[PDB]
Amino acid sequence: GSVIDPSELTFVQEIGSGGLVHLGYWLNKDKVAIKTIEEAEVMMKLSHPKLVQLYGVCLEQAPICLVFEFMEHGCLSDYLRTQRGLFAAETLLGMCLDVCEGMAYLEEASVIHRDLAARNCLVGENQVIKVSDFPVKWASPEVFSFSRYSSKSDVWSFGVLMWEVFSEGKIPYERSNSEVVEDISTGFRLYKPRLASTHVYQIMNHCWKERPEDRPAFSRLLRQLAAI
Ligand SMILES: Cc1cc(Nc2nn(C3CCOCC3)c(=O)c3cc(CN4CCN(C)CC4)ccc23)[nH]n1
Repeated sequence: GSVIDPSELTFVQEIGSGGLVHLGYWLNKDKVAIKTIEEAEVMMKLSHPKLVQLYGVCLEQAPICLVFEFMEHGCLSDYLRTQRGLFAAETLLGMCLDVCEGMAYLEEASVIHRDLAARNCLVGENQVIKVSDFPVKWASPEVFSFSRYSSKSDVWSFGVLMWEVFSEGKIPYERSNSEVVEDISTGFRLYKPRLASTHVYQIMNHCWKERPEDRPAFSRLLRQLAAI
């Protein structure tokens, strides 16, 4: 079921902190990411090729850990920055499309990410991007002011992620939390990255409408991104 026996796992090496994350092996054969600290039951039901898959929970261990799909190229944020200068626009679009497909699935499943950013996406084989772990610089106005989350607040975050992707891992509003709040509150928006076309930038700006009701749903964004 949802439970992985501790003897089925091998801890190989720490690969980073989220807390602690290890590269491991599952049944001595398969690479997995082991994340040590009923929501988990919901999480396992969330199966999509553009979502990092939760394979199971190891309960008979302290502290308990979660066993995930292993993504060999690490965080999208890191990968964009290290590979900066090597990206064609078409590849960057594909990365946004990947994320949008994962997010459309979550939207349809009534799951709000709440912290969508390039740092929370992972890079796999053939440069596939998957959404993981389902922060004012990614927050919509209604979130940072009133904690009003929805798939539409995730859409705002996705617009910022699009910007991260097309700017090859630049830090958005590279300003304090108070200053970003006051920038966004007054109508300021991230300027267009060089590699983003006029068309891509209008999609971005549609994600950044002040009102959640004026932002497109991920279902609509997916049609728009696929139509390019
Ligand atoms: C859940 C989950 C996490 C993963 N893999 C990796 N996660 N993280 C962080 C993800 C967020 O939590 C902290 C760990 C890394 O940092 C990382 C780093 C590498 C190695 N890099 C990339 C390839 N370069 C050539 C060398 C350096 C490989 C895999 C990963 N799969 N599933």
